[PDB]
Amino acid sequence: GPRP
Amino acid sequence: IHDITGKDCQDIANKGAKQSGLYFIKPLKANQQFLVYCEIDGSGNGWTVFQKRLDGSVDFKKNWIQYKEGFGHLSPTGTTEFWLGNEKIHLISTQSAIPYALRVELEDWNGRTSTADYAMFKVGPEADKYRLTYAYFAGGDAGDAFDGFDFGDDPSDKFFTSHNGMQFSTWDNDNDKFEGNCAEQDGSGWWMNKCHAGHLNGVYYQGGTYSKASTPNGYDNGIIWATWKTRWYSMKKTTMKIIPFNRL
Ligand SMILES: [Ca+2]
Repeated sequence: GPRP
Repeated sequence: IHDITGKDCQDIANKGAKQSGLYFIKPLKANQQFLVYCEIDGSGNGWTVFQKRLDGSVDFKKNWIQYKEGFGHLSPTGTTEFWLGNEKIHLISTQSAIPYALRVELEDWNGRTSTADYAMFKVGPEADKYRLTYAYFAGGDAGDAFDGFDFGDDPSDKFFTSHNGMQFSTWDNDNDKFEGNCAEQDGSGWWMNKCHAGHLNGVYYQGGTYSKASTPNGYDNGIIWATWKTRWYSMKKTTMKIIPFNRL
């Protein structure tokens, strides 16, 4: 997944 | 171990090998021959398999040198988990400028298989951290997770979850596009960006479904392929395998  | 040899499993198939199993190959620049699993179909296609997941028997939280040299177990029956080794994958995929395709084959926990194919797949040398490149997504019902995915967390997600041109990362060798350490957090070796949309070296979750509460860090660290299933679904089996492009 992505990251903040 | 079978007797016919060659530069890859297609060369072996071309020489009249018909049975899937273990063979030695010796790509152009290899110091010595090494063992591979060849999947040989009824149409004379010989795939060289470089990654297999199917049961959680092997821990894929391995270090740079382990990912370089390969780990796990090869079996004549193709029923074991392994990573062939980045050096070997580099040597096969770059030899003689032969255009290889990568096929990713996924199996869910309901008996469904899907594929994603990548044209002109290459893994670069250790000097460039085994960078993954491909020319284009060539199709398949699994969808193009290497293009990155619109997760929704932010509009930069796709740019940040794409895999083309990414260097390889392990927990002890961070070459990702994140201020943190994707490989360490998600417990894998992989071509991490910030961090991934496809992640076949992730943690093996039994039954497929997992959730944030299952993870120590709160991130999706399973065996994911976001264009086919949610990031909270971990595949039952994966195969990464290569073949000269013309065999597609
Ligand atoms: Ca980093």
